[PDB]
Amino acid sequence: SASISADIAGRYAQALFDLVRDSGGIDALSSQIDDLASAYDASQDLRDLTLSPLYDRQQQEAAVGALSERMGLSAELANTLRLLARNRRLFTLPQFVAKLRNLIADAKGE
Amino acid sequence: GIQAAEISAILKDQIKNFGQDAEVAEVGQVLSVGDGIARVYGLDKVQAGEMVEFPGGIRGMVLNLETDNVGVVIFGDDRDIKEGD
Amino acid sequence: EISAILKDQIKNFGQDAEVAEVGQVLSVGDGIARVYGLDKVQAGEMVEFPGGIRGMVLNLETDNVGVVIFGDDRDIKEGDTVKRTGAIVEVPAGKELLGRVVDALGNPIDGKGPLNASERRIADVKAPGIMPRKSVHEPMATGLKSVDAMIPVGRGQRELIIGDRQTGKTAIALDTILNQANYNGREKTLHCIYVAVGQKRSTVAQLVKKLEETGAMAYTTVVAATASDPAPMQYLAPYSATAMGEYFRDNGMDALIIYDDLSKQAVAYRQMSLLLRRPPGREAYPGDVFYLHSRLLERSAKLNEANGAGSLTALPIIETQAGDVSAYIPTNVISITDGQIFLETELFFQGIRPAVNTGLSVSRVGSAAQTKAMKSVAGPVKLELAQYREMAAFALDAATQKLLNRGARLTELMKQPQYSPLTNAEIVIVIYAGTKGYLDGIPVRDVTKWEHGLLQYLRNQKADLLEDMTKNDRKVAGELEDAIKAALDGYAKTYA
Amino acid sequence: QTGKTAIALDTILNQANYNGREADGMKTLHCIYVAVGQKRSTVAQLVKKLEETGAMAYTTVVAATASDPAPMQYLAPYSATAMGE
Amino acid sequence: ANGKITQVIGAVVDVQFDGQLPAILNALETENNGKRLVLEVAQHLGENTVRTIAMDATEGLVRGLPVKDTGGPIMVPVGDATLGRILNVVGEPVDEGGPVEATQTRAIHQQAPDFAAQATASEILVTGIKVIDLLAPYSKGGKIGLFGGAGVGKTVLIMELINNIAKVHSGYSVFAGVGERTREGNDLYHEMVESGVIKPDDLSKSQVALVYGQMNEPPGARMRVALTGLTVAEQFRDATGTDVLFFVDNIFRFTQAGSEVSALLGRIPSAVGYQPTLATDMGAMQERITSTKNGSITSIQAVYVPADDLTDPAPATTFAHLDATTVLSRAISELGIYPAVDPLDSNSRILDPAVVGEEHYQVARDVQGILQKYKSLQDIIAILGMDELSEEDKLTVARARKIQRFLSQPFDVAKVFTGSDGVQVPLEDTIKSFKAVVAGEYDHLPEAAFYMVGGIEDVKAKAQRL
Amino acid sequence: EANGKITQVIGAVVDVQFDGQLPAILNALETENNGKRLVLEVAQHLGENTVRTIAMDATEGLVRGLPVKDTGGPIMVPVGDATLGRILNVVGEPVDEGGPVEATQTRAIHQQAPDFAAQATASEILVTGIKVIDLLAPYSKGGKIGLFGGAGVGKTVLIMELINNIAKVHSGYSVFAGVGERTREGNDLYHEMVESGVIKPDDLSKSQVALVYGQMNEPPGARMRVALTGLTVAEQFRDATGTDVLFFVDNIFRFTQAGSEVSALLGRIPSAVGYQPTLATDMGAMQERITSTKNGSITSIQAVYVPADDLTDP
Ligand SMILES: Nc1ncnc2c1ncn2[C@@H]1O[C@H](COP(=O)(O)OP(=O)(O)OP(=O)(O)O)[C@@H](O)[C@H]1O
Ligand SMILES: Nc1ncnc2c1ncn2[C@@H]1O[C@H](COP(=O)(O)OP(=O)(O)OP(=O)(O)O)[C@@H](O)[C@H]1O
Ligand SMILES: Nc1ncnc2c1ncn2[C@@H]1O[C@H](COP(=O)(O)OP(=O)(O)O)[C@@H](O)[C@H]1O
Ligand SMILES: [Mg+2]
Ligand SMILES: [Mg+2]
Ligand SMILES: [Mg+2]
Repeated sequence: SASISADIAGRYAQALFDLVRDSGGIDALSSQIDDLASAYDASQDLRDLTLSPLYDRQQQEAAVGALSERMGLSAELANTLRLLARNRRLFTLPQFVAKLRNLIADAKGE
Repeated sequence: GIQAAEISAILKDQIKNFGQDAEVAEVGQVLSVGDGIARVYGLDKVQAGEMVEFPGGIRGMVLNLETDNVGVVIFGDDRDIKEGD
Repeated sequence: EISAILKDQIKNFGQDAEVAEVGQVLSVGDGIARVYGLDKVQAGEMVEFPGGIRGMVLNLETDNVGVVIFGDDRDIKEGDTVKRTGAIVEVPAGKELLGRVVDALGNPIDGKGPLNASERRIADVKAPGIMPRKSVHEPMATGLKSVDAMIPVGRGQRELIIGDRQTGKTAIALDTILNQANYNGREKTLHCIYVAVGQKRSTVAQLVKKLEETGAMAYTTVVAATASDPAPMQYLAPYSATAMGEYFRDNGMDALIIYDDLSKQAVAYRQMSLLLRRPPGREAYPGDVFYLHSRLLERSAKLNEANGAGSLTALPIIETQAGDVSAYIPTNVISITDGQIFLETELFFQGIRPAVNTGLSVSRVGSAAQTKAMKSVAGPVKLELAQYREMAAFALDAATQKLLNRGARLTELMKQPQYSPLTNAEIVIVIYAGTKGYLDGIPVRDVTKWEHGLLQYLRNQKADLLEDMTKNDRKVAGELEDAIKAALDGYAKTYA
Repeated sequence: QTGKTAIALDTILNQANYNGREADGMKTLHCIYVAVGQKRSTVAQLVKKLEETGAMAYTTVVAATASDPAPMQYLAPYSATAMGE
Repeated sequence: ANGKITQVIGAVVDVQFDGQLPAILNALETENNGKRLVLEVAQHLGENTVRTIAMDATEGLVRGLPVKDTGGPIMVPVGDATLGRILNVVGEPVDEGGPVEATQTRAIHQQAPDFAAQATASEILVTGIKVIDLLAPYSKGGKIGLFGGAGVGKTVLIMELINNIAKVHSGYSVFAGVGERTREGNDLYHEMVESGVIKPDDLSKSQVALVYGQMNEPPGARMRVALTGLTVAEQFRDATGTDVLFFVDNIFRFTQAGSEVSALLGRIPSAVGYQPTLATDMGAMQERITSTKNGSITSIQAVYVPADDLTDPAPATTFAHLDATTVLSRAISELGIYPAVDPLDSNSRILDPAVVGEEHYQVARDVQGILQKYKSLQDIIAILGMDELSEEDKLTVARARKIQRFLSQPFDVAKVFTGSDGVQVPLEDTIKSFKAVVAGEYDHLPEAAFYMVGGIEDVKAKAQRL
Repeated sequence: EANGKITQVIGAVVDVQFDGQLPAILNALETENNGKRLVLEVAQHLGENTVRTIAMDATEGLVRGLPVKDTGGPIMVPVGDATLGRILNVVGEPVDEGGPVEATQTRAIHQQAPDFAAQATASEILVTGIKVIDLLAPYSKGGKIGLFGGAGVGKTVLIMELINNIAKVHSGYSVFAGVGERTREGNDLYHEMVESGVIKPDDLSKSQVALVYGQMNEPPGARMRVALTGLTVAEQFRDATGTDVLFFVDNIFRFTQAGSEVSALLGRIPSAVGYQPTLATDMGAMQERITSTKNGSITSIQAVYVPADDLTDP
C-alpha cells in the first residue's frame, strides 16, 4: 500500500510544524528541512539510517540526531527525530519532509 | 497501522515539553471515544482491570493495557466524554 | 557528495552485513519466520537456521522473506542467522533408501546410520505431461481376493482407499506391500514406499517390525511424519516420498506409493494456511486444497517405452466420517484418482474382512490390466456377487434360494486374514471353486476352514501347477481345467 | 427454470390489447425490461419475441449482461427506473 | 521498457517499471529462468509497480530478476495449423511435434460479440442419448452444461458426446482440458488417433485441435487455458464461417484456479472463500462462447459440483450461462442407472412445442409428471412401503420405476467397464418408445427388461430372453 | 538469562520486551512484584525484541513496566515419589495446602515424544484384574482408552480401582490430570481417594496417585497445559523407575476447549467448528508421549465428552 506512511507523516510532521508556527520558526525552519533533505539524498547513508532494521532503537536514536547537521536543527528538530525513532517509525523520513515543505508553502502562497 | 497516540495535538506535548508537563504516570488524555470505549494516552502506571475516573465523575475499567494507550470500558453515557478529556 | 562522508564514521554501526546470501529473522510464531535479507534467495529455496534446522522460502516480499520451518518453531529466535543453500527444496533418492526409515526431509531415523544417497530430487516437481505416458497394462497385485478379482489395479494407476476409521484401510496397504515378495524375487519388480502422515508412531514401528520380519522391508521405504511432527513436515512427507518413487519411475522400474493418509495431510496444510491467515473456505480448507493433492497424485503414472516403460502406482488413503463420501476432501480425491475401494463399518462390524463394498468400488484402467486366468472367473463373480447383494434384503421359490446359497458362500470366499496375501494363481483356483459349484454341498460356517485347507494342499502338492498358471499367465485353459479338476476332486475327497 | 421470466414476457405482450385504447380510457401501459447478468443470447430471443409480436413499440429494454462490468450491472436497475419515472 | 521483480508469492509476482507501465492483461517475459515464464498483468498497484499472474511455476524467481514487456496480451497460434496439435495455455506445443508455425497469432482476450451481432437460431441437436433427447434436448450452437459431483459420470458423458456428435460433425472441434487428469488427455489423444479424427501424418486432415492445462499445472495456467482453447474456436467460428464444437472438461476448474490467485491478489474474499469477481470473471469468458450471425459454436462444458452442493457459488453461477443443463445425480448412479441424469433437475431452453413438436413435448412432460409423482411417494414408501399406496399410485409407481430404467442406456465409451455394447437411439424412436410405456402398453413387461437397453424393441427382446 | 518488562496486558495475553537475549518460544517467565507467583509461557516472537506470552494465572493488577525474569526453560514441575498423594497445578505449586513439594528434581512439561528406535515393536495387554475389561475389551500397554458415561455409573470407583490394581499387578503408579476440574468435585475426589486408600496422608510414599488440577476458574493457558504437567510426572515413573504407569485425563474434551480458547486469544483464525487450526498437533504432540518404550509404559484412560452427541464433531 505505502499510502499508510502519509497518515503518520502528516501528523508527526504537523506536530513540530505547529510549535514553530505559533512560537517562531517557519522562516529559519525552512533551512533546517532544506539542509536535512539534502543529507537524506546521500543514498548509502540515507538508506542505512532510515529503511533497514538495525535492531537497537537506542543505537538508532542518538545516531539520527548525530547524522543531522549538528548545527542546522533547532531543539524541535532534535526532539522530533528521537521521538520518531523511539516509536519505531523514523524510517518514514521523506514522507514527513515533503509534508513539512508543503506546510511552508501553505503558510506562504499567493 | 498508525496506532493511537500518533496525533498532531498529542505529539506536540511529547516534543515541546511544558513545565511539570509529564504526569503520564497517574493521569491520561482521551485519544478516541465511542460505543462505550475510550482509548486513553498516558496512565503509564494504571493496572489491568483498574477502575479509573473521567472528568464528568463517570467510572471506567481498564481492560486493555496496550503499548501506547489504555482501552477503557465506560460505566455511563459516552456523550459526556470527548477527545482530550 | 561534498557535504557527506563524515556521517559514516561518526555513526560506525553496521560494519558490514552480507545480506545477499544471509538473513537474520525479524520475528517467529504461528509456524512462520520472517527474515530480513536473503536478497538473492529463490522462491521455494531451502535455507538453514543456526540450529541446523531447515526451512523453505515461501513468501518473497519487498522487505523480508517468509520461511516455513521444517521443525518446531521453539528452536528459532529473533536475530538468528539464516543462510541460503542455493537449492530448491529437494531430498535424497535412490536404491540406498530401500529398507530404511526416514523423516520428511530424507534424514534417517532407523538408527542404521547415514542414507548414502547418490542422487537428489526436487520435491514439488510437476507431473509428466501427456506424451510420455501410456494406458496401464501391468497388474499391481494386492494379493487380496476381493480387490484382485472385482476391483483390479494396474501399474501407473491411482486407486483410492476410502472408509471410516477402523475399517481396515491401512491393512489393505500392508498386505499389498508384503504381496510383492513373490514378484520381486523373480527376474517386473515393484518397489514400495509407505508414507505415514499424522499416524501414531507406535503404528509405524509395528509396521516396520512386520515388514522386517517378513523380509518385505528390503524393497520398502518408510517416510514418517507422525502425529508429533510439525505440520510442515506432514505436508512435505508425501511430496518427498513421491520423489523417491519417481527415481524408479524414470529408470525403467516400478514403484508403489501409499499415502496413509491424505485426510491428515490436508488438515496439516489447513493448519499452515490458517496460520498464514489465508481465506478459509469449505470446512475451513484453503482454496488450494484440491491443488495440494492434484500435483501429488498426477505424478503417479505409467510411462511408455520411449521413457523406459517404468511406472509409479499410488494408493492414497482417505478417512471419511460416518460414510460421508460427499465431504470436501473425499470428493476432491475421488475426482483425482482413477477409482476407489470403499470400506464399510457395517461389513466390518459383521466380520466381512476385508470390509470391501464390491457394489460401490470401481477400477477402470485396472480391469483391462488384470491376468487372463483371473479375467476368466472374476467377471462372473462380480456380477453374481452383485446380484446376491441385490437379493439379500430377504434374509422363497427355487432359483432365489439358490442365489442366497452361492451368495453366502462366495461372500465367505472373499473373507481373508491379515498378512496372508495370495498369488493370482491361488486366487483364481479358489474363485473357480465357488463359481463352478464345488462349495454348494458345504456348510457356510466351514468355507473358511475349507479354503485354508485347500490352499495349504495346493502349495504342498501342486507347486508346479501354480507355477505354470503364473509363468504362462494363461486363461482357464482346457489343460488347466483338467488339472484343476484333479486338484479339487482329490482335495474334496481328503477334506470330507 | 421454474418459469419466472416467462411471466414477465407474457405480461408485456398482454398490454398490446390496451395500448392504443387511450380515449376509451383503459390507459396505456409502457414496458421496461431490465436485463441484469443474463446471457446476451437470452436478451436477443426476448427482443425478437417482442418485435415479432409488435410489442417492442411500447417497450424499453435496459441490458447489462454477464460480460458488462459490475458497476454497470449495479446501475442498470436504477437507470431503467428513471426511464419509468 | 524493462522492469524488475519486487515480490513473489505463489503465482502472483510484482514487477516495478522505471518508465512506462504495461497495461492490464499485457504479457511479460521473465528473463534468466532457463525456461520461458510468462507473467500477465492483473493490476497497477501504484508506485510504478504492477501485480501479475504467472503462467508457470514461480519457483526459482529471485527479487531483482529482469522482466520484459511484450507490448500486448498473451498471444497464441490460431488457424488450420492448430488441428491435430496439442498446446498449453501460452501457445507452446506439448505433443513433441515441433514448433507451431502459425500464419496468425491471436490474443486470448477478446470482446464478447455485440448485441446487434447476436444469433437467435433455435434448432435441436440430437445426441442419441434417451434422457437428454427426450427431457432436455441440446441446441445446435447452444451452450450445454454437464453438472456432477465426484465420479458421478461427467467425463464418461462428455466423451460419449464427442463420440456421438463430433463424429458426424462437418466442421472442426476444439477440446480444452482444464484442471483434470493428464492420463485422460493421453487416452483421448490416442483414442482420436485410432479413430482418425487426429492424424500425425496428414496434420491438415486432422479435425480436432487440443489445448491442455491439467491439474498438475499451477493456478495461473489453469485460470487461462479455457480462454486459450476458446480463442482457437473463435477463429473457426468467424474466419471460416462454419459450425464449431467446443468441448471443456472441466470449466469449474477455471473458477477454482481463479480462487487460488485471488487469495493472493489482495481481494477481500466473498462467499465460501471465492473471489469477489467470480460472476464477472465467468461472464467475460462465457459470453465469448457463443453463436453469432457470422457462425455458431456448440459448447459442451463439464461442471464439477463441490461436495455435491449445487448451491455452491461456482456451479450456481454457471447455470445462468447455459441453454441446456444435464444434472448428474449421485443417488441415481448408486442405483446403477447410467447416465446418472436427474430427469427432474435437467432443463432446456429448446423444450418448447413450437421447437420440438407437440408429440415430443407432450411425452416429455408426461414422463416428468409420473417421475415427480413417484418422487413424492418415495418418502411414504421408505417407512410403510408400497402396500400402503392407493391402487392407482401403485400403478404410477410401476410405470415410473420402468421409466427410470428405460432412461438408462449402455454407452459405447463405457464398454470398457460395463461389458455391454453401446447404443444410439434416434429421437423419433425415443419419443414413441416412451409414449407407449406411459400409455401402459408394457405394464405386462418386467422392470428388468427396461434396464440398460436402447430402443423399446430391445426391451421386449430382453423380456423374451427371460 | 535476562530481565524484561511488560509492554501490554490484554486478558490472558501479555507482551514482554527484553533488552538482552530473548527467551525461546515455550520458555517460562516469572513476573516479579506480585502477591502470587505469576508464570507466562512464551507463544510468539513479535519482533522489536518483544515476545507474546500466555498467562497461567489471572492478570488483573499487572502494570506496564513491571519486571519479568526468564527462567531459561519451559515450565518445570517437581517429579518423583514425593508427588504421590499430593495435589499440584500447571506450574507445580502445591494446591493441597500441605506445604512444599520437596523433590530432588524438577522436569520440563514440554518434551519430545519417544524416538522411533525407542518405540516398542510389541502389542501387549495391560492386565487389569478386571474381568469385563481383560476378557472382552482389554487395555493395551501404552495405548489410550476412552471412558464414556458421566456421573452415577461408578466412574470414580473404576478410576480408583484401576489405580489400586495397576499397583498390585505391575508395581506401577498413577497420575490423575483433572483438566477443568470443578473445585467441588476436586475436593470430593481427593477425599474419596483418601477414604479408599489409594492416597495416604501420612506415608506419602505409600500413596499410589499424583493429582494435578487445572480448575475451571483458571485461565485457558493453564487448562491447556495441565495434561502436559500430569504427563510429565508420569514420564518420571516410566523412564526413571521402568514402571508401567497409569495416566488419567478427565476430560479430554476440555483439553481441546482450552486449546481452542488459547488459539482464539492469540488471534489465530479458527478452523472447523471453531476449534484451533492446530487442533491436530495440540492433541497429537501430547498423546504421542503416551506409549510403550523399551524401559516401560504409560497407559492412559481418558474421560471423553462428545459435543451434541455427534461422533463426527472435530
Ligand atoms: N406456462 C408455461 N407453459 C409452458 N412452458 C413454460 C411456461 N412457463 C415457462 N415455460 C418454459 O420454461 C422455460 C424456462 O422459463 P423462464 O424463461 O422463465 O426461465 P427462468 O425461470 O427465468 O430461469 P432462468 O433464471 O434460469 O432464466 C422456458 O423455456 C419456457 O418455454
Ligand atoms: N455411462 C456409464 N455407464 C457405466 N458406468 C459409468 C458411466 N459413466 C460413469 N461410469 C462409472 O462411474 C465412474 C465415474 O466416471 P468419470 O470418469 O466420468 O467421473 P467424473 O465424475 O466425470 O470425473 P471428473 O470430475 O474428472 O469429470 C467411473 O468409474 C465409471 O466406471
Ligand atoms: N483381514 C482382516 N481380518 C481381520 N481383522 C482385520 C483385517 N483387516 C483389518 N482388520 C482389523 O481392523 C482394525 C484396524 O485396522 P487398520 O488397518 O488400522 O484400519 P484403519 O487404518 O482404518 O484404522 C485392526 O484391529 C485389525 O485387527
Ligand atoms: Mg490407518
Ligand atoms: Mg430468467
Ligand atoms: Mg473428468
